[PDB]
This record gives sequence, C-alpha cells and structure tokens, in this order.
Amino acid sequence: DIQMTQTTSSLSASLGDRVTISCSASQGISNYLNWYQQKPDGTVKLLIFYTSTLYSGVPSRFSGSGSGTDYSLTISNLEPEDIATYYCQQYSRFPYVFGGGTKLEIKRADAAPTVSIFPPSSEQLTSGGASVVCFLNNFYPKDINVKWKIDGSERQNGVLNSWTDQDSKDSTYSMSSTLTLTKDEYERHNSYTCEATHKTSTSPIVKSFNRN
Amino acid sequence: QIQLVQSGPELKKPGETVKISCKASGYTFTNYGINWVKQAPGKGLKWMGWINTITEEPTFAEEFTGRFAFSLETSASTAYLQINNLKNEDTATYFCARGSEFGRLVYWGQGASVTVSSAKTTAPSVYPLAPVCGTGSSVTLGCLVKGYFPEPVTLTWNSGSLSSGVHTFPAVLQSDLYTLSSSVTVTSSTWPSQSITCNVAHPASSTKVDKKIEPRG
Repeated sequence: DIQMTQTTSSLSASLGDRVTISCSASQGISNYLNWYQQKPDGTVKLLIFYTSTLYSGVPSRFSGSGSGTDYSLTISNLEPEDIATYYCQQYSRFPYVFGGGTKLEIKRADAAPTVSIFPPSSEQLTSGGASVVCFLNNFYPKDINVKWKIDGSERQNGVLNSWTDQDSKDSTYSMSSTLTLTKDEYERHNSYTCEATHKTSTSPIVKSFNRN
Repeated sequence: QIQLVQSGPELKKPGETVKISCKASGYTFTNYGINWVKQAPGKGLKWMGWINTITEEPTFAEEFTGRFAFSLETSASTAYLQINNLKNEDTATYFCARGSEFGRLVYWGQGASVTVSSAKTTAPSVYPLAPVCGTGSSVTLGCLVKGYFPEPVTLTWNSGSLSSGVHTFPAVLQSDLYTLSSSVTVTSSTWPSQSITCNVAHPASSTKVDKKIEPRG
C-alpha cells in the first residue's frame, strides 16, 4: 500500500499570511488526493478533493495543487478559524491512506514563562499523597525543558508533564510539571526546586520552597 | 439534514467485545457506503476500511484484519463496527464517514471513544493549590484533580465568573488513572480579598466538588 508522509508535523505562521502544506506519496497517485481539516475540538470536514477542486461550503481562500507524487494545500490568507490539523488522503488505490498530519500554529514574539511552584496540599498529605506541582504559563516558542531538583539532586523519575494547545488569545503555550510521590518520600527532603530552561533566557528560571 | 450519529463512549476490559453504531439520516442509506477511521489519542487519522451498503461486503486495510468486522442493518439505516478480543492498542476514537464520488469521506460522525483499561470508575480527588507564604503585581493559584476514571471532567473557577487568566491542562494517564490540573492568575489585590473557588464536576461518578483556595498559615 501507498505511504503518505507529510514532512512537517508542525508549522508556524502569522495570521493573514500565505501558508502551504506539503503531501508526498511513495508512488504516483495521478492527482487522486483529498484534503481534510480537523478542528482542535475533533470535528473533521472535507476541504479539497481531486487535488484542486474545492468542496461545497469551503472558503475561496483554500486551494490545492500538485501532480504525480507531490501535492500541496495552500491558504491565501490565514484566518483564526483555520488553526487546525490538516490531513491528506489518497484514493488512487485501496486501501486508502491518510497523511501524518500537519498542525497549524500562529507565530508571535518570544515570551518568558511565568513559573509557579506549589507544595503538596494539606488535604492531600492526610491521604498519604504529596504531589509537587509546578506551573509554566504563557511562553513562546513551544520548546521548553523542566528540571526537578530535590535537596540539590536532580529528580528525573516520577515526573508528570502536560502541555496545553496554543492559547486562543495571545498565542502562547503553557506546561504543568507535577512531581508525584508519597508523603514518606516527601518528608525525606525539604528543598524542592523547579528549573525552567527556555529560549528567552540564558540562565534558567528557578522556583523553590522549603518544608521549614 | 444529512448527518451521521454514532453511539456513546465505551469502557471495556482487555479481551472483551465492543460494538459501535452509526445512525444515518437525511439521505437514502443504500446510495453510499460507510467508512471507518481510527484515531489513537495524540495521533493522526487511520483509515480502517469501508462497507458496501448494498452487498454488505467489507473492505479492510492492512492492520485491521482478523479481529475487526463491518456489519449493517439497512432496515434501520445503521452501520456497525465490532472489535473482538480487545487490546490496549485499540484504545482510540473511531469515526464513521459516508463515502462519495472521487473517493472522499463526507459527513463525518462525532466519533465514538473506546477505552481499553482494567481500571474501575473512580471519583477524582480535588486538592487546592495555594502559593508559598511569600509579593508581585499578580498571583497564581492552582487546583489539582488527581486519580479519576474515565474521561471527561469539567473544571471551572468561581462557577464561571472567573474566566480570564485560566490554564486548564489536558488529562495525563498514570497507572490506568487520569490526572488533571488547572492554574488561575489574578491580581494580588483581589486575593485573598475575594474568594477563589475551584469547581470540579465528574459526571461518570456523579461528583461535584467545590474547593476554596485558602492561604497557608
């Protein structure tokens, strides 16, 4: 069967600009390729079918081109409701194959993350739990690393990370890093720090506390 | 009026059987075939196959032969997806889409979430996150939602009256249970002046937990 590969899984561009999404096939598919859009909420709708032809209801800003093994989806001017993941689908031969998918994201100025550390809740400790939560909100670009130091020693095990999608308003990102461990493991030390390494700073941002 | 309505979410144990329906309406059911698309959480779309609504003949892809089966009941205009001997890899959202000319998938369903896990239904433990005892123009609060099953859960701040400056992070799996957290950033003059309450509702266990964030001391 044919392998459909979209060389770029992620793509950044400013609003109002022209964007293009490439879709390569392992073999020639004779312009038998369609494009789909999956909004962040999950809903999937058809945009372009048979390489160039637009579907009914699709804005005229969308267009498709390409032939042989290389095809492309092009938006004349990027709109806020166009921020989604786009999949290409061939139908020249069965079985039908979708592409890897390309997520569209908005470009903005770099922003330093606001780091906030939170010691285990008093209510959680009464149940034997002790999760140390560290918030890293509103930053750009997406790439960022977190390091957990406990009494000066780096903790790599037991770290739970979660990243949000690009913020709808200011186009920033946020991460939640939780150090999940029991009350016994928590009371074995006292110095819990949360280091944040980002593009915007040469020196990492540190947030810590003590059990004092 | 053309739409495809699937069944609700499913919770199955490894080895069990699941059946997903796909109600068709607004058009003559025997005029177009029905496709099935799989999407693992955090992954792309995978075309499973399609079934002819006249001959009742399925056409599977490479990695969907043996435990998968397409069926339909024309008298009710509904296509069925069935997966036997469920495995952990089957945990995904399954879409159904009406086939058309030019090999396009049109009028997609809302998708049916299938979760293969041995975990039982568990109510979330909601904990308030107050900052350390100490400065600054703004202050960030938090709310921890730990160990629940299954999805989804809804988290609001002050019953919705506090919407701006809120970051609710996607649920992350840990030992077959979900864990979620949320942060809210407000001015330093409004807290602890006003009350900031965390509202967490888990419909799977009929749980509605309110949790005020109290200062440490």
